[PDB]
Amino acid sequence: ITGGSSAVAGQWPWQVSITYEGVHVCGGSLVSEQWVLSAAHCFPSEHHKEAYEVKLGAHQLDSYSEDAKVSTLKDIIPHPSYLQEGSQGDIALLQLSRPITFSRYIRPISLPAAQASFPNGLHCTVTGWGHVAPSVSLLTPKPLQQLEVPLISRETCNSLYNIDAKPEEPHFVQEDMVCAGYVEGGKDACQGDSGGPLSCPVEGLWYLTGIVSWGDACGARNRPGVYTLASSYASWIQSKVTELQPRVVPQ
Repeated sequence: ITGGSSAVAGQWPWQVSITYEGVHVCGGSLVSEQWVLSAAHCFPSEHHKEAYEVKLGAHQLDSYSEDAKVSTLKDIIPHPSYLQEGSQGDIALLQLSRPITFSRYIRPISLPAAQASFPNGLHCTVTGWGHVAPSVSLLTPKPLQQLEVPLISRETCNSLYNIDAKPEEPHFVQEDMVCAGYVEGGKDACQGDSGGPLSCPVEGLWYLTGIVSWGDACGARNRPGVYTLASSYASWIQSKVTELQPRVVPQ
C-alpha cells in the first residue's frame, strides 16, 4: 500500500497474510471460520498447496504476537475462468486446514450478495503489507497499511484502462472488476497486496466489495487500482462453499 497509513491492531481483523515457502506474497480476507478469499494470481498451478501458510490476527507481520494464528491450507479453488497473466477471474477460495477461533483480532468480513451495488464515490479502504513505493517493500516490522480510496464508476475505469492505455494493459471487465483510487498518483495498492480486501462500509457494516487484483506500478498516475468485484462471484462462492452466505447489502 502506498500513500496510506498504519492501521491500529484489531482494525481490519479479516485481513490475512499469505506466505509461500515462508515468504509473504499476498493478502486475503477471512470470510468465515475456515475460508479465506484471495486472488487467483497468488496461487499459480505449479505451487504446492502445502507450501502456503496464512497468518491471521497480526498487525505487524514481522513481530511476534500472541494474538496471531497461523494456518495451513486444505484446499485452494481458483475461479475456473482464471488464466495466468490474464485479468479475468482473479479470485480464489482458500480453505484453512482447521477452523480458527475468532477474537478481537480475527473476524470475518461479510461477502456482498450478487445484487449488491456500492455507490460510485463511496470511500472504501484497502489494506495490506505490500510495497510502499514502486519496487520498495514495506519495512520491518511491517505494520499493516490502510488506504481510503473512492469507488470509481465502471464507465470511467473502462476509459482509463481500456481506451486510454496501451494494448498491453490488462483488460478491465466492467461486469466483474471495479477500480478504486486516484488518478493523482501515490495512493494505491501495490505488489504484495493482491488478494487483500477492498472493505466498503454500508450502514456501519463492512463488505468485501473487491479483492486487490492489478494496476500499474505502485501508485502510478491515471491508473487507479483494479479489484475483482466480489458480488460478481457471490453465486460462484456460495455454490462452491455452502457455509459461505453472501449478505444482502442495503440499497
